[PDB]
Amino acid sequence: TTPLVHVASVEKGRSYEDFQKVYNAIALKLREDDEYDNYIGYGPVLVRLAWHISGTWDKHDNTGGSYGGTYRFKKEFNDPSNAGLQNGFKFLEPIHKEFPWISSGDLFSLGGVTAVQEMQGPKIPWRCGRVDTPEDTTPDNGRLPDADKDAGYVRTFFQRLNMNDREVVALMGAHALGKTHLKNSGYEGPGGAANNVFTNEFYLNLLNEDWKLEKNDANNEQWDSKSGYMMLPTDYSLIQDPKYLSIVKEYANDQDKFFKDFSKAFEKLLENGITFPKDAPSPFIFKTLEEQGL
Amino acid sequence: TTPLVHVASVEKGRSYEDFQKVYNAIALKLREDDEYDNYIGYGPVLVRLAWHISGTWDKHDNTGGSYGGTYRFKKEFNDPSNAGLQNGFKFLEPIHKEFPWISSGDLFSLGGVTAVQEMQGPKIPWRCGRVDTPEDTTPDNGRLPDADKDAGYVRTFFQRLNMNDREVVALMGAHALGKTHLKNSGYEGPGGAANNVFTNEFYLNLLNEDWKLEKNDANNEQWDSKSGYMMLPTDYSLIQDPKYLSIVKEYANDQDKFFKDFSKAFEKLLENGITFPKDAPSPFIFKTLEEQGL
Amino acid sequence: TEFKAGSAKKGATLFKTRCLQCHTVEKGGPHKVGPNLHGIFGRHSGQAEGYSYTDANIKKNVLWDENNMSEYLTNPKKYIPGTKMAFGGLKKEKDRNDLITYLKKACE
Amino acid sequence: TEFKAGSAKKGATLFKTRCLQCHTVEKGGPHKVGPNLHGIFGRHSGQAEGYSYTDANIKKNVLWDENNMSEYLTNPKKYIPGTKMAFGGLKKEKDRNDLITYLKKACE
Ligand code: HEC
Ligand code: HEC
Ligand code: HEC
Ligand code: HEC
Repeated sequence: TTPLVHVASVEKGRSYEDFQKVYNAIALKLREDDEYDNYIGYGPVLVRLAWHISGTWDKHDNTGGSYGGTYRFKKEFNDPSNAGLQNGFKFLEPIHKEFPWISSGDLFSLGGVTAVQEMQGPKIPWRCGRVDTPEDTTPDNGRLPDADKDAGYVRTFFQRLNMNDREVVALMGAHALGKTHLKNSGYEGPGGAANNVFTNEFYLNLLNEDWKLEKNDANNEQWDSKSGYMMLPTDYSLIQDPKYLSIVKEYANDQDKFFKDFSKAFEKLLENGITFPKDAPSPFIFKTLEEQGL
Repeated sequence: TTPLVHVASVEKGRSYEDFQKVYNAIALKLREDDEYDNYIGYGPVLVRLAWHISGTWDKHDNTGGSYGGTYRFKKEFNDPSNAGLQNGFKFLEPIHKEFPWISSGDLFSLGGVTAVQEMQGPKIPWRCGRVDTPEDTTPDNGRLPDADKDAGYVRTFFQRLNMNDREVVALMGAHALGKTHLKNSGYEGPGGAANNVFTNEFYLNLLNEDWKLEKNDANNEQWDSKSGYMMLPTDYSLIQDPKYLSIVKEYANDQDKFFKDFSKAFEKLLENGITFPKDAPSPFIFKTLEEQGL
Repeated sequence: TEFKAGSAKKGATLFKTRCLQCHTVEKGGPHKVGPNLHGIFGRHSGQAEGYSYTDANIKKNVLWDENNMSEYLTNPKKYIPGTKMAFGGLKKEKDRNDLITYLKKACE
Repeated sequence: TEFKAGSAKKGATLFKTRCLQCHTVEKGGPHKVGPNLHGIFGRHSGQAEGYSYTDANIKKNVLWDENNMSEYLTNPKKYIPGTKMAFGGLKKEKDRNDLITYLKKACE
């Protein structure tokens, strides 16, 4: 009977300018509450939030993904590995009250796109049409990756997301942003010196810094450097696997290459599990607050 | 040979969207620094700024106006009449630093334009092309009106600005904004309850509130109310003049009429002395932050 | 609680600037341009005796939610189109944080 | 100046969070990603000894003062094309006022 089909249906009478305003609402609030997490901002946690809801997708049965926008219910926002994402949720709620018409799925995914652009990252094409589904469509626990693992688990996990080595290494560039919170995931510290700015520093720090495997106060093991940075085991595995290493080395030299690859891979991640109609409008490219004079 | 001719020359390779971005910068800083003058904002001081520099115009020899515009250099900055307008200049200079291409005159008037709209006033068409001018042509002091005077003085003064009875009553409506500062003008108090939002309260309070002639701490006589409001003698002279009285009560009952009359009048004011070539683009109508989702 | 509390002192300085000219928080206090706000929480829109609200205010008729009444101060036009209250609106959460806290206690 | 003075206690709070990871303000202090900021005011752009800047910092060549510093911190990549420093920028005036005030004393 085939896996279920999710068709993208645009909100009634809504067009580009309407979604550009939602962008501006999120892009303003980022500049507005800048005190979050010791002045890191809500930027990184919104990128993870877009990744977390889209990381529930299973290509085999087409279950999960950003379509349903079912991230709101007791089952999936109370998990162990989503800890700290409630802050990203509370962030988008006053904005959703402003635009009650927009779907939860489109709001979350856009919130990820908005954050990356306003952090001076690459332009990420964004499509609408995600439809909110009843609570019976909510996925189960454990469809998101464990941080303590090797390169094999990483490659294996992302196959379920239909992501290849090229796309997964690009996507990991986002771990240069924000930090790990011991109170949340059981790991502590940032990955580099620029948390709120989108850069290729992730790949640079990975092979440039000297890493030592130590124990944090949660008794978990992470790779720490003298500069005070940190790397998850799944992150350090990218220079462990020779195939992953060459791509790490490449993004370190070419940031522009990294930006273009990330943009496609991130959009694909956000668009996984959606069937776009032929009459659907071309992907929106949103204007940053910097281009609007702000 | 005749009065001087001020030709509006558009800044090199600049269009509407460029000036829209300058608008946004000002409007955002209106949004941002709201603590000024006990949370009145920089709105009233910016529209008085655009007025004070456009009020230096003399139709007879075509001296002054916003073409220069007459603010930007030293001597007349220190007039007894412009005290308090230094805060307006301090406001617009960081905006001029990220937009060095725009002329000082176009910046001052756009400040007035932006301030009105963001205060929920009418749309004011604004036209660029004002060109910077040497210090040798720098209109003197005493070319601006005095607050202690009667209706006849006002009608006579505004004839020099090419303004008639209907045009001056509309312009006077802007005195519903902000207040008088005893330290500055020798007068104290606001004209109504709403200082930072554009309304017809000026006209309503004029013929409704009970006014008393009272001496302030500067030994200047002003018309004070029981609600703690005030009117300049020049303002109160509008109901002291029967022909002015008719237009005052009109704007009181019809706010839309006043909004449209002020738009023409205020647009005419900053445009006084400017000769626009036929190739000059149609007057810009800028979008508010609220319209852009900002 | 869906909305977090703020300071009562800074909200007081914000109340005596952007509010007190139009408003009084005292019990049985007089309306000025706007109505007296005493007992505002636990009461719907426009039931205060003696003040004339344009029907638009008596129209919506919603209890002041913490949580709504604070979304009022966002843009005092949108929420109730056609209202007579002239105000720029509070675009900063920290402003309504301090204000709505002060607007609780003084409203006793 | 047209650029006022704010709390140096709040400016340090901004510096510890938004600066200290790349910089140090103490005399003879260590460089990290960015050059040491001690005595930055009244000095030239990019003249800190021993470390490699980009071509931009020299070919801009501005004396660092309380004005252009503020201009540089609002949009680091707008003011000087080609700069290494990756920073979101301080979009709030009081934030720039407080930080530079702290920088004023710290780099003495
Ligand atoms: C802080 C700056 C303010 C707060 C908090 C409130 N106001 Fe006002 N107010 C004014 C008028 C003319 C009205 C009538 C409303 C109408 O007719 O639609 C009001 C009403 C309110 C209300 C609602 C009361 C109701 O029964 O619906 C609230 C909650 C309120 N005000 C709180 C007058 C003014 C005013 C004059 C210029 C200002 C600056 C403010 N109000 C500001 C505040
Ligand atoms: C991370 C990387 C940062 C951050 C978060 C900040 N700065 Fe500092 N900075 C950094 C680099 C790599 C450079 C060199 C850029 C170049 O060579 O063109 C700088 C430079 C400066 C300067 C210029 C003075 C000098 O070259 O010595 C200043 C004044 C400066 N940086 C200040 C500054 C402040 C106040 C910051 C936080 C508010 C800040 N930077 C952040 C590296 C980084
Ligand atoms: C495209 C983006 C993206 C992808 C893909 C991604 N992450 Fe992250 N993740 C982030 C960002 C950004 C943060 C920082 C969020 C913050 O600081 O609030 C983060 C944070 C985390 C944290 C720590 C959160 C905390 O508060 O401590 C863990 C654990 C984590 N991610 C696990 C993973 C694992 C395991 C993978 C893959 C094997 C993965 N993520 C893939 C973007 C991503
Ligand atoms: C179109 C706009 C406009 C016109 C025309 C105008 N004013 Fe005003 N002026 C303002 C505004 C707005 C303020 C309030 C400034 C503030 O609150 O910072 C102001 C302030 C003043 C003040 C007090 C300044 C202070 O800081 O105390 C005086 C005196 C004054 N104007 C004189 C006049 C006189 C006299 C006339 C005409 C006979 C006039 N202005 C016409 C807009 C205008």
